[PDB]
Amino acid sequence: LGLEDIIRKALMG
Amino acid sequence: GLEDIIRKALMG
Amino acid sequence: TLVSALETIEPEVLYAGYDSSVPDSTWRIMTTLNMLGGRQVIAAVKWAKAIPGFRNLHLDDQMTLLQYSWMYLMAFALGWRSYRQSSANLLCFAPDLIINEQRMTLPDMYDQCKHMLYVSSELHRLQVSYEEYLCMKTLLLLSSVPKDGLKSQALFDAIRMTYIKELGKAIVKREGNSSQNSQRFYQLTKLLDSMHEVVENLLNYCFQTFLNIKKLLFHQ
Amino acid sequence: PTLVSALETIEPEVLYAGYDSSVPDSTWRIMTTLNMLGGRQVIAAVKWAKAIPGFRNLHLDDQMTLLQYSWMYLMAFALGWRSYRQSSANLLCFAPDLIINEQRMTLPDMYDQCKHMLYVSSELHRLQVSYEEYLCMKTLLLLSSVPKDGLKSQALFDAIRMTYIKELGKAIVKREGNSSQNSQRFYQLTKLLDSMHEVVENLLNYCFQTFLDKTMSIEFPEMLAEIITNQIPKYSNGNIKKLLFHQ
Ligand SMILES: COc1cc(F)ccc1-c1c(CN(C)Cc2ccccc2)[nH]c2c(NS(C)(=O)=O)cc(C(C)C)cc12
Ligand SMILES: COc1cc(F)ccc1-c1c(CN(C)Cc2ccccc2)[nH]c2c(NS(C)(=O)=O)cc(C(C)C)cc12
Repeated sequence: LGLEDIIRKALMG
Repeated sequence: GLEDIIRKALMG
Repeated sequence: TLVSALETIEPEVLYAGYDSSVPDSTWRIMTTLNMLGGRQVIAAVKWAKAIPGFRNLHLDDQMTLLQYSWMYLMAFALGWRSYRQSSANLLCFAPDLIINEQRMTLPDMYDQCKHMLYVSSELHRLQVSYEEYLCMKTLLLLSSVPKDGLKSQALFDAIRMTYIKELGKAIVKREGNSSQNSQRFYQLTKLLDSMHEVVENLLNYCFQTFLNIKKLLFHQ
Repeated sequence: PTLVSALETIEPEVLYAGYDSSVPDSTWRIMTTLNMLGGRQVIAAVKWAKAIPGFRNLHLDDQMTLLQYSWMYLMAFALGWRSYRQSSANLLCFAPDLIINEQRMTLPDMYDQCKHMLYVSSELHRLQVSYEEYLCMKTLLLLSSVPKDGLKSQALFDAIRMTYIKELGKAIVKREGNSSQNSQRFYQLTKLLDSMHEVVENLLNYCFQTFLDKTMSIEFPEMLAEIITNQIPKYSNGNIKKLLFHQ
């Protein structure tokens, strides 16, 4: 959930 | 940064 | 080769950023304060929402006031707690976090500690009351506006004036004569104006160790 | 009533910083430093995965799911590798500027976890694992769990996994090994891969428990209600299928 934000940001970026 | 922290706190 | 592709994309080791020149105690104070500050911001936004007339304003203005005034409210609440608890001798950040300036070995930290004690020292010198402090702190929320202007600039102008009047009432309540009242109003409003420089230097220091605005005055 | 009595009513109670004296300054610095470094290590793992031949051909949702399941498998295995190459499994080499001596550690639960992270490293030492075996094994750890209801690109996932399984075989061969000792190495390297499920489960358990007690509870107690609510399971026994070479 908090880690999920880090992963999606780094995934889309 | 802090803008998001302020946004979350104000909206909620 | 598929394995050649893996050797190529292997990232370089990341550094932890551990700096032994920074002692463990002061590292723990800086980090704990960074986290505490984050929570005080949330608490300040929650407080503002409960101020008579604040939610009646425009949501973009409510957002921009809090974004300008968060460190104004925190440094001022810090000054008050330090004055009440230690007669402006220590930085009383929290009941379980009291900082003695002469335990801060890196000079930049110490000079910022000394500057934060100024607000406290002025509140002590002037013997500011709780009612005066509450009014002064509400005024610190309404002390910075954008050069591009606020959406609900009219309602803001009116509400700031109502809080300047509530401060006058708190001053009156000290039972000073009409001449003591006018000089006390001048002293409290000069301290209010001095917050701009206090916050700029403090915000500078904090970002320096980590890595359009029209600042209203009572006296020109 | 008066406008000032309203201000007095709404003045928030002072916040406690949460400074726990039971925790030494050095211990506190190490566990806060490792949390920050781990956040960056996750970011690096995502960037690395995006560049793995085949990975970006999977559905975007699958890519997200795989990274969500496997971030700590990749971190704990790379920690094992560096701890082997630098200290020959004597110390936890988290970063060049952050090496931890498991003996100069105050708590035993921390110690047991360190011995468990050192176990990955001692096994990579014991088996004298090559850079190419490591690279294939680390890639396979990104592909070690799938949802129980399957991925959107399940067939492609299976094909990619088999490709990197074949790639591990190719890497074993370059050790100039005996044919019987090659079939034996595949068994031992895949057994170490399978054991990562228990290493990570136990490590994440310890990390989350320590973090909630020593960081959240002490320095953000207000966060807890939403953390424990978000932690609720959607399915009775979860949706993670842990892949094993040996049943
Ligand atoms: C509860 O906290 C405070 C209350 C307060 F009324 C005034 C100042 C602080 C304060 C914060 C809090 N953040 C959130 C400030 C900040 C802003 C931007 C970027 C980073 C940090 N952090 C401090 C640090 N740590 S530091 C050196 O920046 O790594 C040191 C000192 C003193 C001991 C100097 C003070 C603070
Ligand atoms: C670079 O970091 C690591 C790399 C690695 F391959 C294995 C473990 C860690 C690691 C992390 C990193 N986070 C982000 C993990 C995490 C997971 C869930 C919840 C919070 C944090 N944090 C650690 C802590 N701090 S703690 C005690 O949980 O507050 C202690 C230890 C040892 C010294 C025991 C190890 C770690």
